[PDB]
Amino acid sequence: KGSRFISTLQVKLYGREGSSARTIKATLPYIKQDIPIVIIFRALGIIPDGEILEHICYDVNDWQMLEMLKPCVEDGFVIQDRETALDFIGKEKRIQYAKDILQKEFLPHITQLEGFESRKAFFLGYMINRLLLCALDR
Amino acid sequence: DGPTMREITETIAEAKKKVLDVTKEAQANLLTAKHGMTLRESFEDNVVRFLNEARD
Amino acid sequence: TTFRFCRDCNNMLYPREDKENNRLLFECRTCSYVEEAGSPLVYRHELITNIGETAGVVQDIGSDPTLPRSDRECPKCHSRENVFFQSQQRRKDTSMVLFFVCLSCSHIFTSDQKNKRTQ
Amino acid sequence: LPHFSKDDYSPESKGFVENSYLRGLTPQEFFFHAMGGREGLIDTAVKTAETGYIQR
Amino acid sequence: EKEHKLRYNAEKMFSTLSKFIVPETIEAVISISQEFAHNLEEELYKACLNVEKIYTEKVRSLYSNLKDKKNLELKAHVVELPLNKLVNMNASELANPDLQEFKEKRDKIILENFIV
Amino acid sequence: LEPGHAADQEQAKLIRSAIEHTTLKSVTIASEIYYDPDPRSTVIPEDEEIIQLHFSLLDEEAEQSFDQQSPWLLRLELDRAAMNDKDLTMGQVGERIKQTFKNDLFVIWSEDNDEKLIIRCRVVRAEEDHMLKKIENTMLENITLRGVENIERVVMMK
Amino acid sequence: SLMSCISVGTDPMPIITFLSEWGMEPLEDYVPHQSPDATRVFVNGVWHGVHRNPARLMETLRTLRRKGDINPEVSMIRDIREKELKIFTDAGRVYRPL
Amino acid sequence: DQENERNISRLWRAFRTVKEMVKDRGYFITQEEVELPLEDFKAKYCDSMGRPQRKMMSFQANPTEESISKFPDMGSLWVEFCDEPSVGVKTMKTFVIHIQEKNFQTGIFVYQNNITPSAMKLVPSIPPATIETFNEAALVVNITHHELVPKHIRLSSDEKRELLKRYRLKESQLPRIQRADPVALYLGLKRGEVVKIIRKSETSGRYASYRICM
DNA sequence: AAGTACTTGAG
RNA sequence: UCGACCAGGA
DNA sequence: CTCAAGTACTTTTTCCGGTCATT
Ligand SMILES: Nc1ncnc2c1ncn2[C@@H]1O[C@H](COP(=O)(O)CP(=O)(O)OP(=O)(O)O)[C@@H](O)[C@H]1O
Ligand SMILES: [Zn+2]
Ligand SMILES: [Zn+2]
Repeated sequence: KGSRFISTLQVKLYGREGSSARTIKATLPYIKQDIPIVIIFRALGIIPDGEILEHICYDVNDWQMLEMLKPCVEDGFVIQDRETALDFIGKEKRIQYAKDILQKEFLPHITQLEGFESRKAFFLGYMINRLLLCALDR
Repeated sequence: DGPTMREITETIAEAKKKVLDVTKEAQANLLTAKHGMTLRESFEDNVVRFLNEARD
Repeated sequence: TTFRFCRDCNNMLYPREDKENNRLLFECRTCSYVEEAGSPLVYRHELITNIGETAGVVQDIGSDPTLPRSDRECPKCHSRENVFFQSQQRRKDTSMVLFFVCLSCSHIFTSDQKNKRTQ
Repeated sequence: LPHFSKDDYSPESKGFVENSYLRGLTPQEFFFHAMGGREGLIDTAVKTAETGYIQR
Repeated sequence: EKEHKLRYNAEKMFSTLSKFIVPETIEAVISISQEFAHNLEEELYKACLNVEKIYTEKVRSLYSNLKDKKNLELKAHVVELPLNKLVNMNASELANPDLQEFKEKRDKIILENFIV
Repeated sequence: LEPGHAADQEQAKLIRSAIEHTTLKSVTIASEIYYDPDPRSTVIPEDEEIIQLHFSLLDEEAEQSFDQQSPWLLRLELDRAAMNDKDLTMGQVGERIKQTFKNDLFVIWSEDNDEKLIIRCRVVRAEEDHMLKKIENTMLENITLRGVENIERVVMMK
Repeated sequence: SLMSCISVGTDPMPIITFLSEWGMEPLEDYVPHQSPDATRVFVNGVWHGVHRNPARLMETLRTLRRKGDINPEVSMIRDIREKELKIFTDAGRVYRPL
Repeated sequence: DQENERNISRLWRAFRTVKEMVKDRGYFITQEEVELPLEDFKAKYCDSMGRPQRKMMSFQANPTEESISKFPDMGSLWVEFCDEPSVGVKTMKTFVIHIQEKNFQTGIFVYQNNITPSAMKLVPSIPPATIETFNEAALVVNITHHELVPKHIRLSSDEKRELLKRYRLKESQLPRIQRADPVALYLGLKRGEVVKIIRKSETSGRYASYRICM
C-alpha cells in the first residue's frame, strides 16, 4: 500500500553463448540507458571490485561464475568513485537526481527510506546471482 | 469377461515391468540414444511406446 | 582459473608480462601493486561441463520429505538409508543418473556402471 | 503432483491411466486426463480462427 | 632440392625407434636400428609425390604408435607383420589393441543411432 | 544415392560424413590460455612429447619464421569420442586451423595415439591478451572441419 | 475449487520482529564469505537477513502457526537444495486445507 | 592427388553440362562428344603437371541444320573459360573484341569465382550480339536433368505469334517465366521469348503450358 | 507473430 | 432507435 | 559509401438477451 508502484527492474546479460565478452547491465526507472551493474554498486556505496564480487558470488571456490563477472568488472572500471557513478546518470544537478532515483525508484519494496543502500546492494547481487545461475544452466 | 479382465490387467503389469526395466537401466547409465535425441528424449520414446503398445 | 585481487585496495588483478626475466606478473590498475603469477594458466573455457550435478547437497538433504528413499546399502558406513536426486545439471543433454546420499555417513554415491567417479 | 516423491518417471507419475472408464479413474489419473482433455478444447479454439482466415 | 635436407631428419626418429627396440629381447643393437630406419624412410618416399604435403605427419603417427607399450608391444614384436605394408597403413589401425576395443565400441554403437 | 550404390550402406555412411557440417566447437572439451614464454620449451610436462616430434621434423624454415612468434599460447583439448564418432584425425583438424589463419598462427598438435588430445597455437607478427581471445572465437564458431554449411544432424534411412 | 480460499493479507512486522529474535542475522551485517552456507530469509520477497540453522527455526514457525500465534494463512517454505526461506503475508494467495 | 582431383572431376562435370547446354540450345555437338570421359578429358586440357588449362577448353559451336529451319538468324556462339579465378577488365575486353571482330551472334563466358564489377559492366557494349556469364560451380550439375524440371521449348517468332492468335491472348495474359530463371538462363531466354512446357499429368497423361520471358 | 518497408548507423 | 460493454448458442 | 540492425505497420472463423449512458 503506497500508490502501488508500477516500476519493474530489468537486469540483463548482453551477448549470447559463443559471443566474446558478455556484459551485465540493468535498466533503472527514469534513466533511458541500461547502466553496467558495477557502476550501480559503486553508486550504492560498494566501490572495490571484489567487494562488488562478494555481493554476487557467495563462494570463492566458484570460478565458472566469477569468470563470467570479469568483463563486467572491466566495463565498470572507467568509474572508480561513488560521486563519479552518480554523475554517470545523465553536474551537481545530475548527481542529486541520481541519488534520488536509487532511493525512490530503484527497488522501492524493502525500503524507500535512506541508509538501506547495503540491503539493496545485496538484493541486486542476489538477482545477478540468480541471472548467472540460469546462464550456467545450473 | 472376468478372465479377459485378468488378462488385460496382467498385460498392463508386464508392460509396466517392461518400463521399470528400461528406467532402472537408464539410471545405471547403459542406454544409447537414437540420433537427434538425448538419452532422456530417446528414453521417453520407449516409455510412451511400451504404454501405447499396452493400451492397444 | 582462481584469480586474486590487489591488496591495499581489493581491486581486480590484470596480467602484465615482464619481458626481461620472461615471467608473468599480475598488475593492478587501481594503483602501483604487482605480484608474480603462480600458475601459467591465465584463462579457461570448458565447453563440456561436469560441474553443477551435485548442486545443493546441504546437511539437511535427508530431512526433505519431497525426496525418495531407497534400499541401496552405503559403500562406507553400509546403511540402507538413502535420499537420491537426478543429475542436478539443468541442461537438456543431461543423463538420468542417480546420486544417493546416505542418512548416516552423508556421502554421495551413484548408480553409474561406466565411470569410476570420486565426486 | 505433491502426492509423489521427486524424480519419479513411472507410468503413474507422468499420467498413465491404467484404468477403463467402466472401472473408474483414480484422483491423480482424473487430474492428468483433465489436463490432456483441456489441451483438446484449446487447440479447437486457438487453431479455429487461423484455419478460417486461411479460407478467407 | 631442399627436400633431401628434410629427409635426413625423418630417418633420425626411426633411429631412436633403438630406444623402442629394447623390450623385443625382454620378452619373446644400435646397428640394426640404423638399417631398419632406412627400411621405412625410403618406403615412405615411395608412398609420396607419386607419378609427378601428406609425408611429414605420416612419420609422426608411426613413431607415436610404435613408441607406445605395454599394449602396442604385441604389435611391435610382430613387426620384427611386414615393414612394407606398415607404410601405407596410418591412423586408426596403428592404434593400441586396447584402444581398438573402444574404437569398435563407439563406431558399432553409433551405427544403431544414425540409422532411424 | 547414386544409382549403382542404392543398397550399399557403406556408400551412404561416406556421404553422411561428407555432408554433415562439423565445427571445431563440436570436438573441443576446453580451450586455455597459457603463458609459455619460450616457444622451443613448454612449461606443461604433458606437452613434452608434443614439441619433440614437431620441432625436429617441421624444421622446414620454421626457425626464422619463427623463433618467437608470441609468448602467449592457446592450448585446446579435444574429445576422442567426438573425434572418432564424427570421423577425424589430429592431423586433419590441425591443418584446417593452419589454413584458416595461414602463416599468422603457428599450430602444433598431439598425435591420435596420445592419452590427451591437444592443439597448441601461437601468433606471428602490446595488449595481445584480448587479441588472442578473438582468435579462439573465430576458431570455435567460424571454422568448418567437415561437411556443408547449413546442413546439420544427417540421418540414414532404409 | 470447493475448499480453496484466497489470502486476505496479514502484517509482516510481527514476523519480522519474531525472526530477528529467533536467530536472524541482519543483512546490514552479512559476512558472505565467513558464513557461506547461511540460509537466506525473505518476508514477502524482501531479503531481511540470514539464518545459521534453518532446520530448528523452521519448526519454531511451523508449530507457531499450528498453535495459532502466526496467522494460519501466512505460508512459509523451506528450499533446502537452494538454502532459502521465503515467507508470505501476501494478499491474493490461493490456499487449501489439509 | 588428395583434393587435386576434386577440382578436376568438377571441371569435367561442368564442361559436360556446358556441352549439354550448347547442344540443347540448338548448336551442333554429338552425344559421343558430350559423353567425353574424364581420363580422356585430362589427356586434352591438362598441363605437363596435371593442372587443367581453361584457355584450351574454350570453343565455338555452330547451328544444326534443323535449327536454321526454325530460327535462321541464329548465329554461331563462342564459349570462353578463364584460368584466373577473379576475371579482370583486361581479359574481358580480349573476349568482347573477339566476338565483335569474328561477328559472333552470342558469347558465353564461364568464370571461376567472380568477374570485376568493372569488367561485368561491358556486357551490353556490343549489340546486336549478346554476352552470358556463368559460374563453373553452378554448371557442375545440369539442373535441367532433375526429376521436377519438365521440358521447356523456345518458340519461333511465328510459333509465338500463332499461339497468341489461337488462344486469343495479349502478351500479358500468358504465364510468365522470369529472365533470371535457371532454365531460362540455360536456354539464353530473351525478354518476350515463349517456352512450351511439356509436363506429365496424373489427370491428362500429358499437359503443356507456355511461359513468356521477363 | 511475421512479414514489409523503410530509416538509422557502422566501416 | 443510437451503440458500447458484458453474458450466452451451434 | 555497403549492409547490419532498429524502426514502425497490419492482420487475426461463421452465423445467432441484459444493462449501461447517451444519442
Ligand atoms: N466457434 C465456432 N465457430 C464456427 N462453428 C462452430 C463453432 N462451434 C461449433 N461450431 C459448429 O458446430 C459443429 C460441431 O460442434 P458441436 O455440434 O457443438 C459438437 P457435437 O457434434 O454435438 O458432438 P461431438 O462433440 O461428439 O462432435 C462444428 O463442426 C461447427 O460447424
Ligand atoms: Zn590496487
Ligand atoms: Zn553411509
